[PDB]
Amino acid sequence: YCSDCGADASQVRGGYCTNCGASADRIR
Repeated sequence: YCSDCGADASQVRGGYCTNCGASADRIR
């Protein structure tokens, strides 16, 4: 999941969360 907004990990692309724009390292 994204620690910043809660989105599912499958929504990360190009180094960012595609919902909130968090950097890839905010994914856990």
